[PDB]
Amino acid sequence: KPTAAHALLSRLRDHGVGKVFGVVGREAASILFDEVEGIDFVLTRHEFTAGVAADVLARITGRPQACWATLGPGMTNLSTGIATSVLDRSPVIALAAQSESHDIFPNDTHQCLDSVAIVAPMSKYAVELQRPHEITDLVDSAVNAAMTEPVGPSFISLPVDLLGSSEGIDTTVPNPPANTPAKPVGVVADGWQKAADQAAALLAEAKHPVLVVGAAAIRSGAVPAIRALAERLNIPVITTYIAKGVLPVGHELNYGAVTGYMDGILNFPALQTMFAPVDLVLTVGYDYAEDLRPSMWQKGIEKKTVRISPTVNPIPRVYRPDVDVVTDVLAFVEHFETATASFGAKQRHDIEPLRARIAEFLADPETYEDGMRVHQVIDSMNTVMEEAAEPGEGTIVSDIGFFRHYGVLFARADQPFGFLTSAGCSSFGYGIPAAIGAQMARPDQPTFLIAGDGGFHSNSSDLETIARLNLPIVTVVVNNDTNGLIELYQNIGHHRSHDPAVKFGGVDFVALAEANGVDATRATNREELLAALRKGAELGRPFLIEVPVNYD
Amino acid sequence: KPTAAHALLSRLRDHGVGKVFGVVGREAASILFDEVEGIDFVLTRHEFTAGVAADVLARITGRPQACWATLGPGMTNLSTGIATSVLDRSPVIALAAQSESHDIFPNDTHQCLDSVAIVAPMSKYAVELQRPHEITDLVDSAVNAAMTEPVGPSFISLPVDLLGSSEGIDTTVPNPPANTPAKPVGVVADGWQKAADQAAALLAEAKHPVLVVGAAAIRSGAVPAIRALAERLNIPVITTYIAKGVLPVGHELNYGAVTGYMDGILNFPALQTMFAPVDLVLTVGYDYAEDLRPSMWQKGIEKKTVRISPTVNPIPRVYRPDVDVVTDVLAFVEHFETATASFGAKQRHDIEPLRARIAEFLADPETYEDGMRVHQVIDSMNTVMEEAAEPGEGTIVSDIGFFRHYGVLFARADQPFGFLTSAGCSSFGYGIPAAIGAQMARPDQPTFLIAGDGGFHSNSSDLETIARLNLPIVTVVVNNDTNGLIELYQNIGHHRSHDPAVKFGGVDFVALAEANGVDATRATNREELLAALRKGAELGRPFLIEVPVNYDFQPGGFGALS
Amino acid sequence: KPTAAHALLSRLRDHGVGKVFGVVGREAASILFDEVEGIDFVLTRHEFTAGVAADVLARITGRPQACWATLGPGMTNLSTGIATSVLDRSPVIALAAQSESHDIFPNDTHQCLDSVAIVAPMSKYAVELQRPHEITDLVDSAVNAAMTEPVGPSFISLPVDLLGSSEGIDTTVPNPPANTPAKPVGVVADGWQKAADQAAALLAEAKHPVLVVGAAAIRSGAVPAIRALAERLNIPVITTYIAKGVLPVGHELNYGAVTGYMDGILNFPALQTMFAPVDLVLTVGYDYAEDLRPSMWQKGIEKKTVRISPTVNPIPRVYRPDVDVVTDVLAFVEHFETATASFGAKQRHDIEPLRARIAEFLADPETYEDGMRVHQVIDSMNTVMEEAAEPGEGTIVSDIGFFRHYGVLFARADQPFGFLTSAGCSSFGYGIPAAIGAQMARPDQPTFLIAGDGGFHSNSSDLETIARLNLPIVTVVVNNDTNGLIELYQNIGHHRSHDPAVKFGGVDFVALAEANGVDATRATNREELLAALRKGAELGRPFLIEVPVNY
Ligand SMILES: CC1=NC(=N)C(C[n+]2c(/C(O)=C/COP(=O)([O-])O)sc(CCOP(=O)([O-])OP(=O)([O-])O)c2C)C=N1
Ligand SMILES: C/C(NCc1cnc(C)nc1N)=C(/S)CCOP(=O)([O-])OP(=O)([O-])O
Ligand SMILES: C/C(NCc1cnc(C)nc1N)=C(/S)CCOP(=O)([O-])OP(=O)([O-])O
Ligand SMILES: [K+]
Ligand SMILES: [K+]
Ligand SMILES: [K+]
Ligand SMILES: [K+]
Ligand SMILES: [Mg+2]
Ligand SMILES: [Mg+2]
Ligand SMILES: [Mg+2]
Repeated sequence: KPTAAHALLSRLRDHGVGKVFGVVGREAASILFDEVEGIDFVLTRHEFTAGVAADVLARITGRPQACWATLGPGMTNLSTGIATSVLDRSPVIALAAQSESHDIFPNDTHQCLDSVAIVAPMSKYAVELQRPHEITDLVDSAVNAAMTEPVGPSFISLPVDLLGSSEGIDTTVPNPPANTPAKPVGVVADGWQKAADQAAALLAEAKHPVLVVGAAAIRSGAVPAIRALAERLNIPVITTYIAKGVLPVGHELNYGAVTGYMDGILNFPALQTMFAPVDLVLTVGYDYAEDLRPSMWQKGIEKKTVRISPTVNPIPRVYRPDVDVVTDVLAFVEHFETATASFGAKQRHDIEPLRARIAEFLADPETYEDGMRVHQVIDSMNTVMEEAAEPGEGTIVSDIGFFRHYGVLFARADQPFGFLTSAGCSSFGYGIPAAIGAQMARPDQPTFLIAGDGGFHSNSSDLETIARLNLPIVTVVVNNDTNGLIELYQNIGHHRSHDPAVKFGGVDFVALAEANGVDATRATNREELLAALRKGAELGRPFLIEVPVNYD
Repeated sequence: KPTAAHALLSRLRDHGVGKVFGVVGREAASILFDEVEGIDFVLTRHEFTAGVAADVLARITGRPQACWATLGPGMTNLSTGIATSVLDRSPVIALAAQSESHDIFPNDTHQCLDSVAIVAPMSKYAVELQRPHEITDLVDSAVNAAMTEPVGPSFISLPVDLLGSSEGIDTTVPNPPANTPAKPVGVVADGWQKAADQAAALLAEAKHPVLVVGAAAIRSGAVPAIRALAERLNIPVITTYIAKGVLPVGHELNYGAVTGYMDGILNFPALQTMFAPVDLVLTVGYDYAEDLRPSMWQKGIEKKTVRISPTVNPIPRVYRPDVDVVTDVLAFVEHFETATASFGAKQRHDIEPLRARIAEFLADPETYEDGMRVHQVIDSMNTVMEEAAEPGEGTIVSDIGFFRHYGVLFARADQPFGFLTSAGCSSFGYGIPAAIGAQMARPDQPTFLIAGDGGFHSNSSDLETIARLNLPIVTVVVNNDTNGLIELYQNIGHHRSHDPAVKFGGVDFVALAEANGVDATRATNREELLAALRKGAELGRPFLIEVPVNYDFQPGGFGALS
Repeated sequence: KPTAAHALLSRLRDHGVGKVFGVVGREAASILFDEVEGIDFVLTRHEFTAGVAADVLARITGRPQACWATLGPGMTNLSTGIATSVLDRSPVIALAAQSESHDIFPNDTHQCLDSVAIVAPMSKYAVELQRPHEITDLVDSAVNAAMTEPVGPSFISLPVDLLGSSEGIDTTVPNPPANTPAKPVGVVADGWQKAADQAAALLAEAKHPVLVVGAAAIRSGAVPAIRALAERLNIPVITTYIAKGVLPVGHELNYGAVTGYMDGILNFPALQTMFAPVDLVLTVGYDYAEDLRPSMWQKGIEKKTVRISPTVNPIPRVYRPDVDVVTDVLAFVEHFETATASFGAKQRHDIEPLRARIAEFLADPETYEDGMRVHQVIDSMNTVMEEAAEPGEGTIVSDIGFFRHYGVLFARADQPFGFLTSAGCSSFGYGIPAAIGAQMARPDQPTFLIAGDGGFHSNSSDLETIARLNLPIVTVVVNNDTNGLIELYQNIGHHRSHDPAVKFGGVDFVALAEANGVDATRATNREELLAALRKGAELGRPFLIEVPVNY
């Protein structure tokens, strides 16, 4: 007879889930993962990889996705993936086994932790199964909470005995409709239209407005609408790390992404050039977790701000917008189009000096004795990505490190989520699972990953998963035998390094990749790198390129 | 001027701490780790490894140890190490950075999570620093809670601004005495002596008593006292996984360790042989977390039970002992020596058919077509360990998987904590950090690790750490391209496998180790394995050995797991 | 067929419980409270009263006691009594109903709150019943946690469907032995004997040591041992609010209790007189929650300190003893007796000028125009209590307010728990339920209560309960139409009053008492008060006396 395991998988399938990423433990006695046609288990080497792959797949598809761990340390390993989903915002259903219900004694029973208490603070919803037939409503409530802004993970703890139980389960009675939200449910304030009208009045008076676009605008399905608005009114579009590609590469209104590191990396007044003459900042789908902070746009002349979010402002200590529009982003844009229909095009401010500086970095022709420079690596990645991908396609993924901010400034993104990284959570090791999720979401598109040695090696074991699933991801590992960003922080705070806290010995990432069944090569200049990328891109198999780098 | 970072490291040093294991993030702006002489940072590739290394070092030394992570995902990664400490019982001080105090908005600020709320359920103590100078008393309170039975981790969250602040800090006034407990503080119930007297009366009357010894007895410093008692009264000693070695290898009262998997692995009524004629079970330092459950000794005739623990019974639903002695394990044995001084030695029961069956497995001379068998692997490890180690020295560490239970049955342990595994938490990937902790705790002794391909590869990146620290650990990876134990569970529950949930492709672990700077070789039979182990043991550098294995299990033989 | 309701009551009975204090809601459909012979329900008018009565009964008996509330607001009302138990230290088993298990949706289902999450932070143990038959082991684990130092409450949430279920319950198979601890379980540190030896060495060198005694010393059964030690070596005994009576009234070494307002109340340097020449402070059974803080004894010369407690020091930020002895209090004293066996008795420092002031103060013969003064009220209560009670018997209870300082400093206590108040939680309204608990614990002894109009009226409806149970409690309400202590706080912090935050209109507490079926009178001076107290003490029924006072 069908058990709660069957009813769980079947309800996930009802909500459109076709994959469950994870690592299975002794609960395999209760759940096989062949119970339901249409839903496949995806086995990873570590649970973090499973949680992050589900996060990224949910981000790109706009649909709830699922991950799985065993009791105790399975669940705690998965919780870094759950943390990724809560901070980076994605509708993930996270599932973990638990001790038999009558034997739940957290910190006393073997492998028994208080899973709900541990995960509740980092989730939208967290619950433990008590009566087997209720798993269907627990999945529904989990999905409901996951798909309400700000989107995030919902957790269900599954005692092994109840998971394997058929008590009260009757599969001859069909499930009620799932009614999965088409896009995230939003918070909406009374009088938001009047606030939007106030925003329109500010725009009317403004000389140099900008749209600062966050990922919430993408979730809302507002990219085309935002593009049509910006083009009609001649309003520049600036993005967070994660909203790169809301305008195509080369678009005249594509003013780029912001990172707090940009002035320092470029040795240039980048933030001033971007924001100094701006008098109106519309933060479209604003989220503080994306890490574009008010202090970053507060350059030069005094500015008015308009916040647009499907959430109430969680941070009035930090951000007090002149006008706060609490509503669905697309709803706002459509109302705003009507309000501003009679408006003509603004004159936009000049950022050519900044564009010139960025272009100069990307073109850097020097051959360095002590390894490549990251801007040269990314330029090479851009070139081959443009070659390999159809227009408006491809994904470049970045793990976490100093190099990541070069990715933010320099990496090509020709579509929404065309550049992927972790903005809210920023766990190192993020690259591999994100590339897995991205490649699975976009099976026919090229997927490049860039990762540093510190972050990459934290989670390198899932190279075998890439090989096993034959995901034709091309990986570039930029190696300096250091947690590099952290050495930068040591010098910022102390004016010196301390090697025991940051320095590694040598890892041969070419040999490492090959041990996992992934072909690899070392590249030490633009010529070797382009050659390696082009090879990887046409290989029909995963490929890894180790590149020695230095930071100056 | 010295900051809270200085005051924190200085207070850890006051408590005997000489190493902080971890991974540092942007809080490096507030803490360098050179502030205090005598305390060094030990950088790992993952925070899990840092937490487990501190746990194991704490277990072997009996002294509080320390680990470190950054905010958000640093702290969540560390949390698996914290769960290790809370379930396995070790006094670990876990420290993690947090967002600037004025900018703490969990799940809204970049990398900001509610660390205290996430860690509190899995720790003895969990706090966030609020006033820089108070870090000294927060460390003291952390150590206080960590060193009370049941021992476990204490957590301090450190907002980056406060960590790098000198506000209220004065290092010209010396710190008050640390007064670190030399052994864990324990719970003691009034009238425990009378309970111990009732236990003595039961022993007088018992025909075949046994001592079932757990790790808490070792922490109490009760190994010599327990051995003397057992030897005088001729009482057999049976152990949990990590209490192996409380009596030397070859001691006649060393009746071995219990695992629920033993009948199935041996294809033999092992638990029945061990327990059927026993009429009295004294669980000395009992802890349910170690996973030797009442149902495992409940074989054959009805037994009376005595529980001795420095804790109030947390599980009366499962274990209702006839006599409950809530006191320090050593205190009990010393009282019990007096109560039983005039007792005649007992006649111990026979377990020779079990001993013969175990010996038969270890000596298995067959050559299999599809890899070695794990019992042959452990036999080979035992031989070389005995050669490499001084008498009463050496450590064999086991990661998690089906092979771990072979370790429990078959692995040599000639001293307390001579066989190390994770009994309470059982996180796969445990092996590397535990071997790191063991080798550092026992710098002049051989340290062997056995791990399976599933668990080993979950946490294999820390091979580089072993290489970097030049810890001469000899690792054996038993490879069957599968999460083997989990395939067993599939078959127990469903009478068939499902490969997508358990099966891997090929990983070349010899090549993997070499990529990390660790010399390695492949061994496919006893001859090749002994040669590899002897090479590793004499190498003065880490060494890895990959061994192909297979299981072919009998799912019908594992009913004891119910 | 017997249900979880029967099994719950049976297990409480196994642990020696004979009363359940509470208010019953719709869970009455699942539990009647007549299932088990020997355990009776005591209905209160508010759940706070039920929790505090259980707290006080548990303190005096030394045995676990029990209270009951319904779901939602029943549980939140009970939580102030739970809070009383956790801070004041008493082994209480708190029980509350919950929504039907399948319908638990906190903050959505009618009356459904997340009771475990709400109560967990203020308890030793907190759990929700999930499988009916497990109630027995849940009760045992509740008692285990309640009876480990620091003793406190354990909470069990009881979904009403599971409470009325017989599933898996078989009362033909007798319960395993209860094994209720006879005194609290505590922790013991390795090397504590060596620590006690270091404490002995400090005592040998000390000119003027003192013993500061807390209630954990009483729970340990150490009162006779402490008295014998103090008498032999001539060491003064100072107590917390809660440990008054460890020495008899009149004993030469009975230096009494102290408060921060002692100097201001007496217009005398009382605290400096007590502590200035002291060179060694032994805090025997120390607990920060009793509110005798290190700052209290840190007067005059520098002092060495010895902490003795069956707990690890929770407050190293505040108290860093020179010697910390973590062990059972009785075990410590017995060891300390051996270590100090050959020591010569000490000289005591002169506190006679303080004793003379207190005696003069209490005898204050003036007849004031605008109501009595509180010292006169306490003095009168002391007189009639001495008359009414057998030697070493009687209880004086104090509610919370400015007047409570007078109870602490001056009220008669001729036995352990002879004077009761709330030192840890200090909820106003504490007086009535504490007097209920005291009188039930000591049915043949006089029980006097003093309460102010603010605190008394906050929980005055349980006068009806005192009447209904016919507990011959004598209540004195000191009335000044104000939350007086709070007006004092306004003046300390702001140098002025603000009446909207402190002042009341008139309440006739005599007519209030009589409306509840409690006879009452108004007393306006020593003569009228002494007469009212004597009448009440001999009435064989509850009596209430209103006294106009002024500060
Ligand atoms: C549930 C509850 N309990 C309370 N105690 C309070 C506040 N509150 C009081 C209190 O505790 C003050 C602090 O005392 P402490 O410094 O010793 O800690 S004392 C009081 C009425 C004092 O007035 P009274 O009873 O008429 O006596 P008196 O006028 O002060 O003598 C009130 C309101 C608020 N809620
Ligand atoms: C340790 C760390 N960050 C702190 C940290 C620690 N642990 C986790 C799980 N996540 C983070 N973000 C970084 S950014 C390492 C980056 O090193 P790298 O991947 O070699 O890149 P680079 O050297 O360019 O900075
Ligand atoms: C996945 C798993 N266990 C569940 C699990 C999941 N995730 C974690 C963090 N820990 C555990 N224990 C095991 S035992 C894998 C064992 O595979 P192996 O290391 O190759 O050993 P073997 O094949 O002998 O069973
Ligand atoms: K192309
Ligand atoms: K040897
Ligand atoms: K890992
Ligand atoms: K009398
Ligand atoms: Mg690097
Ligand atoms: Mg395997
Ligand atoms: Mg008043």
